[PDB]
Amino acid sequence: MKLKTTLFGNVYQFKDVKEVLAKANELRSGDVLAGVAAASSQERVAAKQVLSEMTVADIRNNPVIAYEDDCVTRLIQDDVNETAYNQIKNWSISELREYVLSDETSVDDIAFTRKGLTSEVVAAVAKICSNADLIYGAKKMPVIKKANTTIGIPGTFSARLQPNDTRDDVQSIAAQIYEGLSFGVGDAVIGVNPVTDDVENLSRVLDTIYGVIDKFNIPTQGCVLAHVTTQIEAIRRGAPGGLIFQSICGSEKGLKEFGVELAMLDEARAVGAEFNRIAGENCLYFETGQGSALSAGANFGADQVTMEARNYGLARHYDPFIVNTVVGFIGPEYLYNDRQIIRAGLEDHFMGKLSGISMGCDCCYTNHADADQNLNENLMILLATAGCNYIMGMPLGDDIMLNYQTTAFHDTATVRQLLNLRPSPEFERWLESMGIMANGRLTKRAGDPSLFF
Amino acid sequence: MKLKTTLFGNVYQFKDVKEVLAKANELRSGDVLAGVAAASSQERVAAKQVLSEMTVADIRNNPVIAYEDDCVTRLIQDDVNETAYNQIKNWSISELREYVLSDETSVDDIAFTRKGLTSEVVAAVAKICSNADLIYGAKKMPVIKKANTTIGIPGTFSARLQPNDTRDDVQSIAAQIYEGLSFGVGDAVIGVNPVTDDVENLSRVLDTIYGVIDKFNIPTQGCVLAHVTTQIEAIRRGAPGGLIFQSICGSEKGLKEFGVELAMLDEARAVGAEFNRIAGENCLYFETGQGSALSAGANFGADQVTMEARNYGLARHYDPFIVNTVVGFIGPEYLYNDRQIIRAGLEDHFMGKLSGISMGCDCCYTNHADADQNLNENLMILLATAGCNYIMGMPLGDDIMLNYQTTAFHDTATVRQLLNLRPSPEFERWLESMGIMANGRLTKRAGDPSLFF
Amino acid sequence: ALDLGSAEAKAWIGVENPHRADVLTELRRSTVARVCTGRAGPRPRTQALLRFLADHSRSKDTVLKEVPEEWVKAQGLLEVRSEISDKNLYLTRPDMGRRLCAEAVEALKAQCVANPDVQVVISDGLSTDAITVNYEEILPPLMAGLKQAGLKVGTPFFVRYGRVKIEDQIGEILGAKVVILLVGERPGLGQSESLSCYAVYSPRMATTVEADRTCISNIHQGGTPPVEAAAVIVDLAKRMLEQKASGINMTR
Amino acid sequence: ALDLGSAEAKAWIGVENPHRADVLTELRRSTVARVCTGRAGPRPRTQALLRFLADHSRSKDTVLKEVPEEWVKAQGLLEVRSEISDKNLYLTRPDMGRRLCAEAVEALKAQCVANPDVQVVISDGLSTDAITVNYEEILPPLMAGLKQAGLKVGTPFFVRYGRVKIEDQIGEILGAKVVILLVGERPGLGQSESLSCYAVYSPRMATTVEADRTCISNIHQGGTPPVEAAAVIVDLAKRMLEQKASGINMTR
Ligand code: B12
Ligand code: B12
Ligand code: NA
Repeated sequence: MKLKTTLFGNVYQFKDVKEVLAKANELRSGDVLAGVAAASSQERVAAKQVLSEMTVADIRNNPVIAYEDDCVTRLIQDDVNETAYNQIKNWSISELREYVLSDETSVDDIAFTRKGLTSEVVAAVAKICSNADLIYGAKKMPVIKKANTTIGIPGTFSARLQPNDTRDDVQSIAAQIYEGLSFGVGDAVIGVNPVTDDVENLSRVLDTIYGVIDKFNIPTQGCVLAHVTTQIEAIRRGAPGGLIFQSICGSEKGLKEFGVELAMLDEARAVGAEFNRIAGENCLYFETGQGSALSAGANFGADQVTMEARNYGLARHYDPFIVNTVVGFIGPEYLYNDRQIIRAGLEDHFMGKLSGISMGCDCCYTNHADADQNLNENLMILLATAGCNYIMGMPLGDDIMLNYQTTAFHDTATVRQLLNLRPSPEFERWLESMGIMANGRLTKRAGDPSLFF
Repeated sequence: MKLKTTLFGNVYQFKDVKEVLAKANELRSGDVLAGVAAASSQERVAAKQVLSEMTVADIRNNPVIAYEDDCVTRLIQDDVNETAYNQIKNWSISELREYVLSDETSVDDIAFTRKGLTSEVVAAVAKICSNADLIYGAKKMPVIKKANTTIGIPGTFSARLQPNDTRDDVQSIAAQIYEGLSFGVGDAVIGVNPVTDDVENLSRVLDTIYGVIDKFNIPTQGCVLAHVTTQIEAIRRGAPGGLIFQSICGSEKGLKEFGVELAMLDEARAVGAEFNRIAGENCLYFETGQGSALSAGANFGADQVTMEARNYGLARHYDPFIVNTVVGFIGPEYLYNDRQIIRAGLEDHFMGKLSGISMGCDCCYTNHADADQNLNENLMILLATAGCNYIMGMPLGDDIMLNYQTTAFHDTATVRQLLNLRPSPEFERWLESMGIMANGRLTKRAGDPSLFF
Repeated sequence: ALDLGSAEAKAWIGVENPHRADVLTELRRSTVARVCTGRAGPRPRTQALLRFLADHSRSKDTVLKEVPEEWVKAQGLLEVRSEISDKNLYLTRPDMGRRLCAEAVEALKAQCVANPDVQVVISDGLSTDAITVNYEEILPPLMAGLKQAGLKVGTPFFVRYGRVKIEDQIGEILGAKVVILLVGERPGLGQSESLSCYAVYSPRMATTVEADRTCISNIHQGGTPPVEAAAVIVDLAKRMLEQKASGINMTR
Repeated sequence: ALDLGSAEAKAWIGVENPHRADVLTELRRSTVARVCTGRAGPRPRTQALLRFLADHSRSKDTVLKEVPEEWVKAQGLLEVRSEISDKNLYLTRPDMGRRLCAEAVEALKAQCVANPDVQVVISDGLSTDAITVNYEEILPPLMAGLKQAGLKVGTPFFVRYGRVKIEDQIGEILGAKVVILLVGERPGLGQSESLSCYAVYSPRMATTVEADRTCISNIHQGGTPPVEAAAVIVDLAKRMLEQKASGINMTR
């Protein structure tokens, strides 16, 4: 391979694949913080060009943490379809980009091709895509999964109901649920992050969620987003199982930061198959986001976009119902402003869809990042056109408890009616039964949680 | 009226309607430069509050330049339907915002309500709209016009072919035309900014454009975007008339700066009806943009968003085929970065549609501004979902002559196929005849300008 | 006229033709999440957007604001620094917020008791209000809780510009068996008082991971009350020293 | 092995299965617009995107490139300065760019001739490369043809950080009957060396609008060549003085 190009008379030399991958990224504050970013715009473009000339073989055979040192690398490498790989191994990344974007490349073509990819190759393609490339490329790569709802059918748009409370107060949790359903939010999942990682508390939160589900016969899922260890215990001791959640990271060291073994995720799949109230075949739920491996000291000199791609390579192994990035969840240290948070969201979603997982996005920001609610609304709509599987819903997007701002209940209804998208067909049926939705639109008596009373 | 509110215990007092209008804007470079911007985030929200409590009569009876001194003000005030105005004059701007956004408000409801507005009231509504408010608000106010193509039908999306050259070389202009048509660009207009402002040069460029139109029987319009005086001369002395163009400004001082009288615009309409090769009833074409009034000394202490709305009040009088803002045409002095340029474009489009003109947008930036091509691609897609009537098309968006970057031919085809939008129905039929389009989609043979040879 | 910061503005119900407006009032009362504000189309109502925007202008102020060195001296605290000089650098460099500065190691060795059983560290973190509002209410009953009935208590000190991983360096230098850090988590939209406790048994800079910590979060007046949070941290420290177990390594 | 700045990359044709590939080559030869690069689906091809990105990195650098003043001193030119000090403050304050600073009035009154028929002003404007490439080829043969059969030519000088409305103040201070200003316009993507000439008859800061100026734009090797563009300004300077009419007031 060439680690070298000349641009405007000047030779641009790079040390390894890892450096080429890092410096080809669009400018973000985390890559500068990691020490891995390009020195200038010219070196950024030079890295992009060097990357685009490298083959699928070049980047498959150079993962950012080595096979023998890292269980996530082993996971990703072992999962490769080798005859799919052998077809594409001598493609340049430039050729792989144009293949993905081509109107003559079908969903069924990409279905087989993506099996010959690793996460680092997925990242490499994202690095040489413009914003419209990411959006159009993701749109022509639908990923469809089923729990009690079907998610990710083209022409549909789903939403997590996120009814969080500072005390896990069950009236406050219920009030936000009734509010969310009145806007048509919750077909992805009704999912609480709990204050206490504790079996009695988890069961109470789940009893509250499924109280509303059972009363009104809602086709959907419950989740409580504690550590996967305590979820499993709660469900084993007889709390209602819907989706089982874990935050994941793209290295073994990163998983150790989170207290996660691979065997816990095998166990969650096994517990789900025994216990969980799920009609379809997908019951797992992961969350991701750029900067988490950096924060862990677990990026090993790799940029945050390549590390985030390795999340999706990890996630794909377990065939989850839903994955989302939480795009600006941490703060300005890893993604500083609107421009960087938008770019990351489009990257993350594209890479998720290319890896073949059911990719949504928490379009979000923090109050110490240079960002406001207009950014959430820019990003949610751009991602919706990209066929993003789902966003979050909270009352005006205010988390009283996780201390950040996501998208409103309003915003899901807005996206759906702007873009002529429906909910999950099962959940849409339910919304029509309740008189909340007609022909994809909120009816007159929608947006009112008094309706359930 | 109240020119005063208290926020968090603190009294915020404003001097007049003009100050309230200025300071309620989202932060931008030009408002700071005009000296009219809010001192803090808290004062911005205070100004938004005061504005929202102000009534339609409050803002209508306070135009930013007075009736007696300014012919644009007079034109906007004289055009008011006084029965439509009397219905709404006691509405607060808050109630007008909610009325525009309401699903119970139809396109025919707004058709009458908008006739009771002035431009300053249009501006006032936009100032208290979030980014998704501007997009959803604009989308439910379609404006449809017809030349030889119909523009602005929901589910359609048009494009100006902008085949500009440094020498007005007719080979270089033609090459760019054949290129744009092969991507399905040019249903809005084929429109050249010339280098030389003289009659035989205008006639030669028009002969070049219409040479292609006549050879292939393209349903579309030609335009040469010189001063309206020289266009009229060219057409009178026998050059093919399509659309007639003028850059406009929102004050009499600003029009004087551009060297335009109102009577030239009346003459253009009269020359169009006599001469122009147009099947429909609309044949005028205006361009606008934030900062032009500031630049001229012609804003009179008003902010650029209010002054830009006054453009749309002026344009509305003349019932043009198309208007577009040229959103980041000037530079970082008036709109600094990605965030500001996106916000401007969304404001400008919403205000255009609310004023009831056939509003598109040149999604664009300059090289001395903090922006890139990913900005163009963000904005063009957001506006497309807002039902933006048209964008520009150039080869990769590189203007070799106006020294800025607009949207590519690629981008219109991307937007159409991303969002399942069609061309203008007449132009689409022609594209299907040429074997360039099937089912809204570029064929295999498309994107190839040698198809015409 | 209306102040957007007022309790009347916070209580406002915006749903325009309610099915049951008595339920609507019971639902608004039961949560501090921004429910029952209604809609214009699928968009938020104007007052709901205005009060959102007002709360954001003030939330933006709470992140960058700093407690005076005078207040820390008036608490009777040692003030000590991380490697970060100022608030601008703190936001972009978490790596330097996880390290004590050169004078910081020496001040701690000089002026802190050696080998505590429990070590209580305080940082402003990402919210000054989180420690400023809560301090006098949490710190006395915590300090009493640990020594008075119990064991050897290290001397309390304040870290300016601290991140959570800095308590691994603190526990090594002081030789501490348990390090309790009370720190300001990032400010919410309508809220900046939120304090968390990060506690780790016997930390080691190039060994301990984040899962080795126990978090108790959302300590404030609208959460777990700062008084009874002090009791639950003392009890956690008692259990920690008993089973010598870190975070996920703890039982039950 | 390919440089994206090279002539091979500029001329690259990317259309995959062309109808007529000989026509494509003549189309690419016809224009410096980026035609004939083809597509991947409806998106740009990779090389075309890469060359776009390469050219934009160079284009950003050209806007904040500045002339050496020892280049200006060794042109034989008076360097004079507007109100602006920074390149960063020039890019953000147009109002200070279109008036002179306090010593700039003083240097021009003491060192430049009073009441010329034609007065030539040079500014860097928004592109240094526009005046630095084209200077030796514009300025001598222009300042020939003004003195060479005309009348009283004023002494030429360089304004730093100028906008074009500064020539109103210059025309008033020197009493100048025609002021012509050669200035760098904003840099494009592929090219930085485009020069404009803005020209008033007898300008007045409280009177002359923008439409009173004659513009001639796109002066470089790829536009109107700077040799023969100097001839067309000398001709324009004659026509201006004869009919006493500035820009839009000029006949025909
Ligand atoms: C931002 C955040 C994160 C970020 C971390 C920020 C970063 N890497 O810089 C990410 C996204 C990585 C994260 C991940 C997780 N987090 Co978290 N996190 C938060 C949040 C919103 C802010 C905390 C904060 O501001 N810290 C203070 C700042 C000043 O310190 P800092 O040095 O900048 O950040 C450190 C801490 O935030 C710490 N941290 C973050 N989360 C958690 C969770 C646990 C259990 C521990 C011990 C430490 C920890 O990691 C950073 C050190 O590098 C809180 C919610 C809240 N309202 O506080 C939850 C919260 C603390 N996290 C929670 C959980 C459960 C998790 C996960 C275990 C999710 C899961 N179920 O798998 C993972 C794994 C954490 C780990 N072991 O590393 C729970 C903790 C419950 C408990 N009492 O045990 C909380 C309270 C939210 C909730 N669901 O209720 N989280
Ligand atoms: C930016 C720009 C504008 C801006 C204004 C400038 C600004 N505020 O920065 C806006 C958007 C207002 C604008 C408007 C128009 N412009 Co203009 N503009 C440009 C552009 C792209 C940049 C010029 C530049 O960089 N100047 C150098 C900088 C450093 O000077 P500045 O102080 O920042 O800007 C001053 C000048 O640009 C001047 N100016 C701008 N446009 C025009 C046009 C004419 C005829 C004159 C005399 C002066 C003038 O106004 C500013 C003083 O405040 C050029 C394209 C190019 N190739 O350069 C066209 C260009 C100069 N404009 C053009 C035209 C025709 C127009 C319009 C008359 C459109 C129309 N047909 O109605 C209007 C009205 C202008 C007027 N008479 O006041 C033509 C001029 C043709 C000619 N040789 O006469 C050009 C050459 C582009 C083209 N189509 O070929 N434009
Ligand atoms: Na009303």
